[PDB]
Amino acid sequence: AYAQWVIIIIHNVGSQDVKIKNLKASWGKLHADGDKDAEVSASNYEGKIVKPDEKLQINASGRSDAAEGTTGTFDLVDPADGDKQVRHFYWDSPWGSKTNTWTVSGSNTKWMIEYSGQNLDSGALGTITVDTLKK
Amino acid sequence: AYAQWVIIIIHNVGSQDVKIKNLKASWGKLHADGDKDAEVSASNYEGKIVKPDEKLQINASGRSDAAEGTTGTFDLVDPADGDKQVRHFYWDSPWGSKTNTWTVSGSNTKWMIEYSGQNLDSGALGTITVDTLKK
Amino acid sequence: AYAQWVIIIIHNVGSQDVKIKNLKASWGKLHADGDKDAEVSASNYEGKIVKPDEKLQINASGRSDAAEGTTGTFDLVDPADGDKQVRHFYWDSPWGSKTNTWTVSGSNTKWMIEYSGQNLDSGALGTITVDTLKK
Amino acid sequence: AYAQWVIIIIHNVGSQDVKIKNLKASWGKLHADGDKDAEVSASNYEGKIVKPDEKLQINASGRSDAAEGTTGTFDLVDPADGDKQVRHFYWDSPWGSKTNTWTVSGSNTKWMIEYSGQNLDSGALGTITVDTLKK
Amino acid sequence: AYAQWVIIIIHNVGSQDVKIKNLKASWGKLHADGDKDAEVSASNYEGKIVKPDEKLQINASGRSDAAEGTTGTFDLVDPADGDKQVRHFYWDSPWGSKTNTWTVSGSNTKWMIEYSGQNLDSGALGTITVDTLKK
Amino acid sequence: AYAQWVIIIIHNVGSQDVKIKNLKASWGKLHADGDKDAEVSASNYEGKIVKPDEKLQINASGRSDAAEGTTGTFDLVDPADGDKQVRHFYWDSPWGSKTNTWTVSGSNTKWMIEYSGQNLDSGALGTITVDTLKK
Amino acid sequence: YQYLSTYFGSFAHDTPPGSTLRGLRPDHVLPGRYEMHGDTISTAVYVT
Repeated sequence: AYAQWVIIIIHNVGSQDVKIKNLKASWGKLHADGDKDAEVSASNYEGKIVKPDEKLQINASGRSDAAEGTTGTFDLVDPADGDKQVRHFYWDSPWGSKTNTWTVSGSNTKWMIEYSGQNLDSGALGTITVDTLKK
Repeated sequence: AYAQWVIIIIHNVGSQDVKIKNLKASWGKLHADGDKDAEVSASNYEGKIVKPDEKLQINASGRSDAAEGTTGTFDLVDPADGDKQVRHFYWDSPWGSKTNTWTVSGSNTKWMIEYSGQNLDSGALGTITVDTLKK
Repeated sequence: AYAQWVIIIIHNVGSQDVKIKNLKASWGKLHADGDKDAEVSASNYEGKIVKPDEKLQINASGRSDAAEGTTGTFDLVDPADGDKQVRHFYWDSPWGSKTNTWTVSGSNTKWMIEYSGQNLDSGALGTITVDTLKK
Repeated sequence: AYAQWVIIIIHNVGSQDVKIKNLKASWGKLHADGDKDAEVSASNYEGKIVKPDEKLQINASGRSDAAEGTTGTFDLVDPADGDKQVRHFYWDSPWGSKTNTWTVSGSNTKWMIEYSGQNLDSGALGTITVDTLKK
Repeated sequence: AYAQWVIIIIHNVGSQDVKIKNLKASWGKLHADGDKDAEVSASNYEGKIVKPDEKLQINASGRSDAAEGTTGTFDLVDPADGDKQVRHFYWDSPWGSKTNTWTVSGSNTKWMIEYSGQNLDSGALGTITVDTLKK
Repeated sequence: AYAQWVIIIIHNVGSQDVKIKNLKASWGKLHADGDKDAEVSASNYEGKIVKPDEKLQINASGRSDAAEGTTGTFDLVDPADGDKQVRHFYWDSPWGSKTNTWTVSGSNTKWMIEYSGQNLDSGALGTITVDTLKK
Repeated sequence: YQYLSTYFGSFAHDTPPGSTLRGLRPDHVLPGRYEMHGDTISTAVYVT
């Protein structure tokens, strides 16, 4: 359903480029800003570089009025060192459960990543803002 | 009902204090972050001073399983100008009507207020970040 | 029921104090080590300071033959930073559902928390050692 | 049954090699980490040397849903003096009894052995961590 | 029943004090030496200090003609090390089950404990001499 | 019956040899240590010398499940003076009476004999330890 | 008294190099600042 939705805002608070890779929604669909009807392919975001001091928004939502949440993953990768992983992000806003999942796995000591705004209790996964900073 | 909820994050990006006044939840209830069960009173935020660079979170939602949504109002005022009104904020996430409502009124010209993150189509109102600054 | 149980061993490997807060067993009961009959109150651990190199054990389990499992939450906070939250811990070993749950949330970046030993497939949740360190 | 299980973690807290010998499970079966279905022969551990400052894990469990616990023995032996015994370890997590057995017999004044985490009251035998150190 | 009885003779062969704690007869009753009728309270031994070369006798047995056996537990602890536990002793001479039980648990390494004289096949548990020494 | 039993431990606390003579069980049978089924003839102990600083154990018990106790005698004799008597020991743990008998008769001023652990009230005769000393 | 480092090995009371390791009177030392190394607690070492 559209009631299962998530907004992921990648905000570069540093001065080095960061790339988005392997963006894939296994359940649900990526869509446009403020428009859950305008589906957009993952190619619009995969390979994109979030320049420092600007934000990139990824909107995911379940199929219209369906019994399906939205589940997806992407990598944030530093292009300055041959596209090594910074962190692996996984989100899951299911339709038939209360516990939403927002996992940031991986290790990269040269990068610091913060995130806020997620809701894991019940309902939608909300607007998660992720501040990325290369030290 | 808990399906209708709203989070308001007032962020005083400016360099002078801003005060909350007349906070009132006409429908639903306020609560502590992460716990819709832990109801809180409006007095916990009434008259509070948001210092520069400080963030203040107000969480509202419907009651336990009731057919009510949530609705409330408050004011941002300037403590340094005789509590002159800066802005008037109204939020409404109804349970019956699908469309939500987030309205900011006022005409104070020595202030900049920028609100973002609201959802108006269907479901909960969501998380709204309100950046405040005094010119 | 006693078949569902959990042991949590907080080990402050770091060099600065860490405080327990908001310890609450919503289901089942806490008890003294080695004696599930000897129930203990949450106040015996609330506000306790885990000094560096000190180990603190919290034992929870279901009640006497009841169909309940066990479930609880607590917080690690930093006494040296105005009780700023370090982490939020949630444990659940249900009697009905087979799968257990051990969740650690939070975004404190000047702390390292490492938990190991939990069992999530079936049976009791087990023993979980949580090594804490402040950067 | 799988409810009868034991994890034995040999952790070398010294600076001399220690060997595992005569590992034998009379009842139950040795299995993989976090996988009670992947049975492993005792040859995977017999004769292995636990290098200082690293841990070796032995997982034993009863037959699937059977009326059988897990009973076994092994020797820890110092290879520096012609494979003499350090200690003899015996574990018994039966299915038709409450009292689990964890016996560390033998004598070797040149070695100090500590162990913790066992449960002898009822249920599984738990995760026993054994710290070994040659003096 | 008086047919089930146990005598425990703690003998501090070492040169430093050892303290009794948590003495508890869950079944049967304690009594004065040579007189099973002369019941005594656990407080007569709780917290007692066994000086070096001193011997302390604890006599337990079933009640008057009751079908109960006897069962109890206590702890030896080190008064010079903040009452750190030395050993945990459990005794059981059941009236119904033929086999008795005498269990000594603990992992204190700066102490030597040697118990002898128990009978485990049938009848009363007997007399058990427990020589204690601190390294 | 096996319920009627006695253990006699001769412990040389001196520095001179002592001999056991005329060991004879009129009722019951001598048996092995911890094995009431392994009957042993009196020739195994008669004429034996208990070297200083070591213990010799004599186990007597009634016939299996019979209406017969265990009654016996022996001499402790000093071999240094032509096998003169030190003391004459008589034990009686009857099946059809409550009063057990443990008599140490005879006179030898050059020897000091202590004994402890006997029970004369009811039941078995217990484990009697006899410390022998030559002055 | 205090000593400035942890021992990486087995401390030998009576043989070198452990026989010559010494601690200092408290007035000889002042508190320092750590400098951590290693990604994990199992391999975390401070450089005072």
